[PDB]
Amino acid sequence: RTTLAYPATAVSVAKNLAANEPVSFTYPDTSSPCVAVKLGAPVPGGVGPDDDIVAYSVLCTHMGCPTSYDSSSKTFSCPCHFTEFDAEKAGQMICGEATADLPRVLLRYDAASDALTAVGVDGLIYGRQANVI
Amino acid sequence: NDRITLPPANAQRTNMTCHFCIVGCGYHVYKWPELEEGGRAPEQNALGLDFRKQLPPLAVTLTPAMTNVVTEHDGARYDIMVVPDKACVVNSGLSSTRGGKMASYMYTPTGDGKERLSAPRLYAADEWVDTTWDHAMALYAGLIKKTLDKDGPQGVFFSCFDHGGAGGGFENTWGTGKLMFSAIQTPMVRIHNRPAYNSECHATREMGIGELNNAYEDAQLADVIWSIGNNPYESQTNYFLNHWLPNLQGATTSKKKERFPNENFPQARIIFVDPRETPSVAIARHVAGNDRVLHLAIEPGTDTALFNGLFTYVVEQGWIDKPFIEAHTKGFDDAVKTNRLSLDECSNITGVPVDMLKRAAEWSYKPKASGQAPRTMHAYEKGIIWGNDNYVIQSALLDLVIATHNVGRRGTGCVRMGGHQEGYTRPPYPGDKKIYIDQELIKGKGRIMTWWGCNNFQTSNNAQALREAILQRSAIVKQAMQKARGATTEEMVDVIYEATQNGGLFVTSINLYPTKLAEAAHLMLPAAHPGEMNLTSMNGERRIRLSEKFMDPPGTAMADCLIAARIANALRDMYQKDGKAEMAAQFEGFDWKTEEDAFNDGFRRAGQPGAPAIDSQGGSTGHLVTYDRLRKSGNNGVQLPVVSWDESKGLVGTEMLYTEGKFDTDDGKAHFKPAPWNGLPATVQQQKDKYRFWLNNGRNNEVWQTAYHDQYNSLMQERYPMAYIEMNPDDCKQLDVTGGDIVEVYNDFGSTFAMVYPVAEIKRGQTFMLFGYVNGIQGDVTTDWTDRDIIPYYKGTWGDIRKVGSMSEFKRTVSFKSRRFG
Ligand SMILES: Nc1nc2c(c(=O)[nH]1)N[C@H]1C(S)=C(S)[C@@H](COP(=O)(O)OP(=O)(O)OC[C@H]3O[C@@H](n4cnc5c(=O)[nH]c(N)nc54)[C@H](O)[C@@H]3O)O[C@H]1N2
Ligand SMILES: Nc1nc2c(c(=O)[nH]1)N[C@H]1C(S)=C(S)[C@@H](COP(=O)(O)OP(=O)(O)OC[C@H]3O[C@@H](n4cnc5c(=O)[nH]c(N)nc54)[C@H](O)[C@@H]3O)O[C@H]1N2
Ligand code: F3S
Ligand code: FES
Ligand SMILES: [Ca+2]
Ligand SMILES: [Ca+2]
Ligand SMILES: [Hg+2]
Ligand SMILES: [Hg+2]
Ligand SMILES: [Hg+2]
Ligand SMILES: [Mo+4]
Ligand SMILES: [O]
Repeated sequence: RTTLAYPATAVSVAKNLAANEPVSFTYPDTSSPCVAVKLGAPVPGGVGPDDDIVAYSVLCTHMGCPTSYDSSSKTFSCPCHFTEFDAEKAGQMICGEATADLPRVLLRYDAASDALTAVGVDGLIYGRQANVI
Repeated sequence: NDRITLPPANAQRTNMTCHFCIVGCGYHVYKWPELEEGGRAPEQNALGLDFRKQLPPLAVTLTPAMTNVVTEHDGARYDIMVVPDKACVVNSGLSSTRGGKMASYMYTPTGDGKERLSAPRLYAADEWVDTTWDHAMALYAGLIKKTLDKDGPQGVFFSCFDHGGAGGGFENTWGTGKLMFSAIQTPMVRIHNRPAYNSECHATREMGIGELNNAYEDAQLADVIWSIGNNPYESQTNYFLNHWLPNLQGATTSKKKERFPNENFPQARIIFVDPRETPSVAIARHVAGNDRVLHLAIEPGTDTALFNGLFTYVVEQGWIDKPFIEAHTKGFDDAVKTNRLSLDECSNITGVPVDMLKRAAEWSYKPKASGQAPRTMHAYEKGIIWGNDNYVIQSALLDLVIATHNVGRRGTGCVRMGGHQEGYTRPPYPGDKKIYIDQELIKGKGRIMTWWGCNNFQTSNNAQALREAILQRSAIVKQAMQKARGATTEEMVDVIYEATQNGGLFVTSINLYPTKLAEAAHLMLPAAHPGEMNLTSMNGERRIRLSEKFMDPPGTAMADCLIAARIANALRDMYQKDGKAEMAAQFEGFDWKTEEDAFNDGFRRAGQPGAPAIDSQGGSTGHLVTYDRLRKSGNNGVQLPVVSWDESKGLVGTEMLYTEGKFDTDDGKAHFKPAPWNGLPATVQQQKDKYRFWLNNGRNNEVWQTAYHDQYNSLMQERYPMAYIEMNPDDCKQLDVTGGDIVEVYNDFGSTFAMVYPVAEIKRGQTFMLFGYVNGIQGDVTTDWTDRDIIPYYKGTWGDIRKVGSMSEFKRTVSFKSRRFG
């Protein structure tokens, strides 16, 4: 096999998420903190009925400090060397010292159950040799 | 992808200084066979890190962009990993976003370096084709010989790097310098970033103070740091992060108290002199709090008035070191008279409130309670170097610094923050006149022009007038070559020479890539960068290190000093065969097989018995340095000047200059200079009176220079598809433009384009546009104005803005969110 074996991890149902209110969860294991957020307005790659739910690993890709979500700017901010990533542009680094965008947690949205499930990661999570240890 | 190949425990590791900015962060390059890999257990990989479980924050800097797979000339493939060195005192393991991409910017046939020049390229009248090195040399040396023979050196022009790091360095500056100055002997030479053969630091040097006079450790020991015309978080990242921030955070207080037991050390403070509120000001406030930061948001071009006001005030308050002035300086009383300016007039001119001027002076110069003057490091860069009259601004600033004894004491210094690294060893410039090269080319002078390690189409001031003229003169040479058939090299040399007698100019570019210069060049030669060759250079605290070769250059690309040797030897042989012995002798001294030969011949011969005149940043003890000794020193290298060398102590250097008050002048004293305040130059004032916006310009943290590598990187092109212009939101609203729209920026000097980037921090009537980029060149609107030594006021221009329209794809894909952390 050429692919890693990512778990399928239930996050919540989409209707339970409040606009711009982040949900913390771990994926693909408990040492990998992530945040999902229903942004309120559609963005490329967002899922759910309004194509606005996205999720990311929150460990800064520069040196791994946990980033914080800023609701007023819809960005993730790293306090260590000041990098900031855009949650509305697939983790695009706005300014900073990292050489990779914030890793995106791929979500599946199932209309039959309303469930949001984390099923993969695009980008390499800080501090590991492969996304799945 | 979603995984990385770890270096095996026994992987080859070599030292590499960052290719890019002045800081000169230390890195390691791991190289190992493609099909091998290290294990996750710490003792089974070369990083010594445990990848069997999640690593903690700050444990490593490692992403896929820091890795690559290279293919050697023998066809063997090797994994490479270029990561920062935790033990290097400069960066302590930090990597900026620019140096972190080094593995990605190494040459590979399929990656970001796919388009590296790997063979001589010739524009054969009406098409680009490859050509052989022998032919390129017969043509190039042929034109140089014909021009020397008929016109003399005045017909041979060059614009060449004079810097360190990649595309510079002691080997390369010596090679090119020996060739242009000692062999060809032409005075028609400009430098990569300024249009004449001059210095960015004539005033400070004449006053006796070399611009890199301290250690980065001095930023840790200072009570106050001034950052003047400088955005260090973005432009000297790791010096700001590893040395300035720890001081603001209080992590260096115990060091200060340990060195100076009877001295008070208040919490450190920082003062920014910059018309613009930058990411550096924002971070300083975040870290130190607003009350420990002063942003002197001066009116553009008013630095001289600011410093004259501060100098007048500290003299009136007695906040100067009178014993130091009396024992180690000359010219103080005259400077007090010539530079007199009240705080009220200073405030009126600069726009800075009188209370803030007084607060800056109190924090910086008023004696601490324990008696000593604060240790105030005055750091400056291009906001004043390319400011309103470089010579006068520096005269004003250094007067203030000298009077307050802020050179020579630990925790102080009045230093350039730097651009590229430094690595200068050259013969003296063969002329007595200051020649504005771009103006001479625009006026039709010269037969051949060589851009070497630079791209003035994107970086000259008044760039539009330069490109207009060069494209037209180049076209004349192409049209003349179009008439030929079956012409030997010799006949083509005459055809081209005759075209140059009719307005034409033969253009050559020696570079890593085609660049926009390819729109006019007739010949392009492939060069090699650090890692494809050995290279020495020093950083902003004079720390010289060796970057080690670890891979082959693409195709036939070659170190610049070796291209210079190839040219010199081609010309020597041509003169020998033409029976011109005296001319041939001028080209002796280039029997070099490797770049180390250029190091031995230039840097290591400075001041030695029997050597010719050599201007070297290594000075007369440079011979103590050798590649083997630098290698043993690791990425810590040695701070120049070297004091000694022996097997037991290794190289021993110098941390700070002028600690005994012995300055670099006739009498050993620092010299005060007059600094008249003249307002903006008339050329710039005319644009300001006619147009609405101040067109400030400069660096973006993620983009490196002319984006020669970045233009090929998918993440960089997604984030910055076009040069951007920061605009005040009220100004944007009035003009009906928002993030992602494209505007024309123009004035009497030129017209260019940028994507709008609304920034709340920008002042009304002011803007800031990314300089030297590959899509929307900022320099087209800079003026031709230069100071007395031909230093341009690049930061001094005004123009109007016209909406083109909404670039829907930029709106869909580019973030226009704040780059100021807050
Ligand atoms: N408006 C405005 N203009 C400015 C400035 C500004 O602030 N505002 N800044 C000025 C300053 S400070 C500078 S430094 C200049 C920069 O002006 P340039 O020197 O023209 O720009 P760089 O991108 O540094 O150019 C380096 C070139 O050398 C090539 N190169 C890289 N490595 C090598 C190598 O090993 N060998 C060779 N032969 N070529 C190599 C690169 O591909 C690139 O084309 O711009 C100046 N222009
Ligand atoms: N990220 C990155 N870093 C780099 C480079 C790069 O391309 N990218 N280039 C390197 C090079 S070659 C250089 S030269 C340095 C440049 O380093 P800096 O000089 O620090 O950078 P700039 O952005 O050119 O200009 C610095 C500041 O000058 C201010 N300024 C403009 N006009 C004035 C004025 O009249 N007075 C004053 N006091 N300030 C003014 C601008 O607002 C700007 O913030 O950066 C080096 N490091
Ligand atoms: S990584 Fe490179 S770009 Fe400057 S801050 Fe360090 S030398
Ligand atoms: S660890 Fe996030 S900016 Fe360095
Ligand atoms: Ca133009
Ligand atoms: Ca913010
Ligand atoms: Hg200077
Ligand atoms: Hg706007
Ligand atoms: Hg920033
Ligand atoms: Mo520069
Ligand atoms: O520079």
